[PDB]
Amino acid sequence: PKAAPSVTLFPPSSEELQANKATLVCAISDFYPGAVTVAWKADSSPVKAGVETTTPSKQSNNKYAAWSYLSLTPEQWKSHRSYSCQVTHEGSTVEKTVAPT
Amino acid sequence: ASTKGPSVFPLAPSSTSGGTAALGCLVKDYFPEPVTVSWNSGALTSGVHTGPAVLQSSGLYSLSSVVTVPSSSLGTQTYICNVNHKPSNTKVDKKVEPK
Repeated sequence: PKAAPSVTLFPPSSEELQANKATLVCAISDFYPGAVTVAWKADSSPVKAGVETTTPSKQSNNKYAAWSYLSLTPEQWKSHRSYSCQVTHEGSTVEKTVAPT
Repeated sequence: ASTKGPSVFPLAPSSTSGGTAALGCLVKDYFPEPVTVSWNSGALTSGVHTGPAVLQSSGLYSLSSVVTVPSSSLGTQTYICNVNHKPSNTKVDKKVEPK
């Protein structure tokens, strides 16, 4: 009994970066059962600093959804070629990647 | 009591798969709970994923809301998230435009 997660990764907004802050938002939805692991990569290196992931909640689609946030400095963000949010669900992983504008 | 109203930032559509785009708002660094989020003053309800908040190490909360819309609606249909943080008597209506 399984449904794989849909994942959208948002980079920091221009407005947030101008305010000297940065947050990556990984929006996770449509999965079952309701447990996931979220791992973040800065280029290819694993990062846990500044990460907060919610406990999955049931949606009106009867499937689970969750969020993961990565907080970093604008300088950190701009120093990498990409960041990735990797969502592991029942042993398989859906990964999304974003890059500085 | 001590309160802090949120900083709201757009999660721009760019985030598009098979003719559907995901867009949203990030409600950052507020205290205490709760915040509420609507879209287009309650006109947009379908396919909305909102909350729960995360408690950051700073002791402040953040929350997001993301909606999946048709990609054809972008730049035509305005998308505004309506964020209310009653504890600080703050409301923010953030327009979310394509990047």
